[PDB]
Amino acid sequence: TIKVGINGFGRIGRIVFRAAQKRSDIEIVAINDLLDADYMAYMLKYDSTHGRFDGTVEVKDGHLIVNGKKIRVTAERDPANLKWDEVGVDVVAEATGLFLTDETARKHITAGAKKVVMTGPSKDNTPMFVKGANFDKYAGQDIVSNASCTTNCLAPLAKVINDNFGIIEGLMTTVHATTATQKTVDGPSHKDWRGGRGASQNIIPSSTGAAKAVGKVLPELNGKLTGMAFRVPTPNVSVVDLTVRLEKAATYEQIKAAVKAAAEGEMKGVLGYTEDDVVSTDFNGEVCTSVFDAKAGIALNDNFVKLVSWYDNETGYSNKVLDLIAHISK
Amino acid sequence: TIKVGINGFGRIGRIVFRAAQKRSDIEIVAINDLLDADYMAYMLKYDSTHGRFDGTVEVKDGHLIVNGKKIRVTAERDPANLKWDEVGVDVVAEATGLFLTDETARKHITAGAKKVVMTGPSKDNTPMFVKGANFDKYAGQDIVSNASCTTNCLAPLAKVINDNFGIIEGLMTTVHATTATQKTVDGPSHKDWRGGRGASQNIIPSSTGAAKAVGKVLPELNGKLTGMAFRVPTPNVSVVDLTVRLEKAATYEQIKAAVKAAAEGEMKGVLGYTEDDVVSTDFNGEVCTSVFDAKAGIALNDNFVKLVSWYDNETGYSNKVLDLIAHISK
Repeated sequence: TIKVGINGFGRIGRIVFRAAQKRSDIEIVAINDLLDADYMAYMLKYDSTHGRFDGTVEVKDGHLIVNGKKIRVTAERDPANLKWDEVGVDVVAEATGLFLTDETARKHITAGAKKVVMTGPSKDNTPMFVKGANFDKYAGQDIVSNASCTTNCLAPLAKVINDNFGIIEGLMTTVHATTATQKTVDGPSHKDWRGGRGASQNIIPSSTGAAKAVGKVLPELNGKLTGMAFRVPTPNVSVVDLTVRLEKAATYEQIKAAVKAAAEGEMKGVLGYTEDDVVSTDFNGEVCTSVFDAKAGIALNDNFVKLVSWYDNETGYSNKVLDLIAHISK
Repeated sequence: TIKVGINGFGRIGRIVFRAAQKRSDIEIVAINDLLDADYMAYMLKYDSTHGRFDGTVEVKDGHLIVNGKKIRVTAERDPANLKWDEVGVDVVAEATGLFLTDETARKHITAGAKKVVMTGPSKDNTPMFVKGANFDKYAGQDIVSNASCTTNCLAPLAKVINDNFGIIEGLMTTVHATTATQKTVDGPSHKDWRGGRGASQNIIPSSTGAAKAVGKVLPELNGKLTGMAFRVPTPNVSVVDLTVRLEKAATYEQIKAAVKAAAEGEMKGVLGYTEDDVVSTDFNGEVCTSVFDAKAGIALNDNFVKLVSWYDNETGYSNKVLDLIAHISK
């Protein structure tokens, strides 16, 4: 199995840790964060969004024992001190959102680590990989990025719609759930004023680089996409609203049939399809990084349409983070 | 097994149906309400609070096929027409809220059923029974009420404390979650002006017969308790705050010990005990109708203390609704 050491036990670090327990190829052997071992166990035991941990966890010797296995608990501010090799960490899940550049992220490899996977879009040119889109483009790089939860939702569906009718151009909107970066009441958000406003009281316009980033994972789409976000008061689960102009004419019945196909075949597990009357909570715990909502989407005509696809911005992304870890290791 | 027929597919009815599945002594055979089998299936398949139905459901000739078994569906306004014997129903779960009296519930019997269990406090003298409080007081009555969620949470804890230190008197407050009777925005509520104001916008003071009802379920407490509610903006899970005066002085440490005793002792399954830093969501899906929160309680002195216990007003209550069906079938 692959030895993984997570850096940052936030929303992502914790959900990837939970999802890893159900896999046979991966082993989490260490956690680093400025969290006491007993606090780390509490944050893992109870989750407001996903329920109590389906497993056992105990504190011992300053470390944790989860489901019978010992996990190294550290509190290193400087990653280049983590001595990952000592527990045998193969790939480090860089989930602090703080070291999204090769220079910073490499401090992990300097620290006895083999490879590192950013759990967020890189700030430098570090390559991002989205499952169902550009995984087969991996070139043995030791540092990569799993992109963002949104790109993980857009790229897959974009690819299918593109390869089938050609996307002339498109504008994406993501009605996204509240995240740890926001405030409970109007607070300071220097780099983004709207972002510091009361999260539960507002619909907050926000900017995302996920539409553009898709032109990076699916080069054929370079320059054909851009968009924005609206942060709304929900704790988890978001949705993309993709407005596209189609090269090849196509009826809505045809667009569905092609998404469903990719869903049942080539894209199985990454892209999903449904014709039920779903709402956001119906996707809390969703592993498919992109679920196409047939009845929600609408077409003005055969070359201009709006498509809707759901995504548990926590669960899906967290699983695909693990798939990329497996991937670059294989 | 015991044959159950649900009347009213609302929150209590739908969660009763669900919990009923993992049982064995009971079997749901029919469901009545004013919805189409396909709408009934949809409501059952997706729950915003408890997740997707863990099983199989589809429609077969205007009926439902859940987990492979056929569930009789009907949409009758008059209970006396349900012809419950055609499906050999033993007990009826009266979950409409419209038939909490003898002459209204009895219609079920007149329809071919054996006994009825109101899933709410009776409007008349019909006997209420709460697990862990007065089940042994059951005397073959054919129509009974399971009281309410709040009563099912308070009665068990009240009994233990009284039985142990003697309650001279107490006042209770339940910080309760929003329910189907409330409004999304300020709306009509002819018999309760506050209960009509936007649920998600306010902390809404409200009346509860709970406390007093404990005086009926636990006759030794008649006139010793009373209380109110504060409806807050959460979708499920409530908590009782009980301020009481004790006869025999007792330290918290001792109150803890006595409750933990009942917990694994006589009250197992009904009364729970935890010393963890829990919040409401951690009990979403809780079966025990009263989980004592050790750390949250406060004592001014050995004869004046405030005790808090959690309860999932949907899940816990519903489970006990089935426990009383089995009980009254002995």
